[PDB]
Amino acid sequence: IVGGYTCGANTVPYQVSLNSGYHFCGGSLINSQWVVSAAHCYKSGIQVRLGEDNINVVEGNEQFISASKSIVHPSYNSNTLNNDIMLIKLKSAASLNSRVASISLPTSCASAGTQCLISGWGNTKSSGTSYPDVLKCLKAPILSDSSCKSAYPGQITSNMFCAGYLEGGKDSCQGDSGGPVVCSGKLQGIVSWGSGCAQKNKPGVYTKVCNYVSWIKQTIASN
Ligand SMILES: NCc1ccccc1
Ligand SMILES: [Ca+2]
Repeated sequence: IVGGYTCGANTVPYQVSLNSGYHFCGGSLINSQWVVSAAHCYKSGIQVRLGEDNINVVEGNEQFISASKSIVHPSYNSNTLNNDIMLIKLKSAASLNSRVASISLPTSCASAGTQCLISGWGNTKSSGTSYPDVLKCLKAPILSDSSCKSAYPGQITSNMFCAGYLEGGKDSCQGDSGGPVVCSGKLQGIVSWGSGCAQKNKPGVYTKVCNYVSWIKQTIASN
């Protein structure tokens, strides 16, 4: 997260870190047994880390649970990032309390102009590299469909939305990939792609979670 703020320990209790020997992507806990992340975050050997604030220090609220199954969306295209969503099943159910909790799936899609909360352990620099230890947050508005399409002509599908700031300075970044965009208490987006981080006229692009609720529900009912 570039241009954001320190969230506060365990204030984003649905945020997870995906770990393969090191943090590499975010995700969102949606059920005691399931995490939603980006399909571009797929890899074998994922450990899900719940209840994290500092990802480099054991602070006392963590649950580390190995993935038992990963399910990349059937129509994921890694070239365009269309359908950039994946479900991860946990080997055992997370224990739910204040510091670890699920986030609700949306009923309706989110509105242009709504201020959402984006969070993660990704790079904090637009130019150069610095990776934080504690969870960072950014309040960012959903941009209009026409603005989003102007920023990425020919590339925005109905399964994507932009959020952020055209002036630059405030954005998600590498390492935030797969993490949540929460609007009005619902998971509306997944950190997906863009062009760099916090550059002028290149806002973040997010998987539009409302289009996937039927697939998520059916998949969790059968796996
Ligand atoms: N600045 C949007 C973004 C986030 C994660 C990865 C690539 C691009
Ligand atoms: Ca920790």
